[PDB]
Amino acid sequence: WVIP
Amino acid sequence: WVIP
Amino acid sequence: SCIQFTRHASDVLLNLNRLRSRDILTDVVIVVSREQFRAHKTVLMACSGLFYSIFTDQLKCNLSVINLDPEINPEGFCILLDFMYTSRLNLREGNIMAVMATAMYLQMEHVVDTCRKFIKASE
Amino acid sequence: SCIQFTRHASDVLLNLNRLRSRDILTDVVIVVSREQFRAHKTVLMACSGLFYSIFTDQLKCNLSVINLDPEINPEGFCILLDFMYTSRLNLREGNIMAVMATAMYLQMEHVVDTCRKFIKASE
Ligand SMILES: N#Cc1cnn2c(Nc3ccc4c(c3)CC(=O)N4)cc(Cl)nc12
Ligand SMILES: N#Cc1cnn2c(Nc3ccc4c(c3)CC(=O)N4)cc(Cl)nc12
Ligand SMILES: [Cl-]
Ligand SMILES: [Cl-]
Repeated sequence: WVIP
Repeated sequence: WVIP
Repeated sequence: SCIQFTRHASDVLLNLNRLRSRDILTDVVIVVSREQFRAHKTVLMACSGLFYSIFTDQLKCNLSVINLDPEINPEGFCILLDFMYTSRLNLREGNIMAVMATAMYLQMEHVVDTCRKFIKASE
Repeated sequence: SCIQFTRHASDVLLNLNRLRSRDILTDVVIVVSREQFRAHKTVLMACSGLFYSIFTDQLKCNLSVINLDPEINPEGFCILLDFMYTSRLNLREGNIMAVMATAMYLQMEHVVDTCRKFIKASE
């Protein structure tokens, strides 16, 4: 999971 | 396009 | 000896979400209490262990309407349906419990994982 | 303020290809001379300007069989259909001309681009  |  | 186009899968998913927004080739309505959500069975199966089981069933595969358990929260479902079609999860303090419960019911293991990690960090 | 699962789009496409291999929820046969290819209309539209136009048409949207131009090569189509469902393009000296012609007909601009670049490098 990432900060887009 | 890339070499996978 | 294939070559691979990096952005292809993202581009496909973007167009599947455009089809959903325009209600093109949607073949099922998911009923969550008083709310209805139109979707493509193929995308639901591709994202959810629950829908994969439902739509591989020789009788349920032909249904145009699927009713979810009355304990399922419509907003939690809406957030997960948007995630299915975009890879983006609108996870907030106010919705995390509903999102995690919905993801457990829908069998969306990666979403459950992250909800668990975000909850563990706040305690 | 969304979070994003990096591998989600690739995972969706992998499951759409699994559905295709098992012939689950395929809703169209593409006829290319003597050969037939089963697919999902939603994936074809998401990858191809030609199928996007065909399946948004108020009459053609309901057809279960689509016949391509007799000049279209079945192997070239097969290679492009595999690309649609996997992001991988089996581009070879022996098939590049057929793949490029098929990609131009199907309006798959990124494939046409690369075929053009690979041909330019060999001349
Ligand atoms: N054919 C086919 C096909 C269509 N969909 N699909 C799967 N869909 C699925 C099943 C379980 C889970 C998820 C997705 C996300 C998750 O957390 N669990 C799996 C397989 Cl093995 N195959 C297929
Ligand atoms: N709704 C919808 C929807 C479904 N599919 N789709 C598009 N599919 C497409 C159209 C043109 C081209 C390609 C894909 C690859 C290419 O080279 N050209 C576009 C839009 Cl703007 N919208 C949609
Ligand atoms: Cl997931
Ligand atoms: Cl393309």
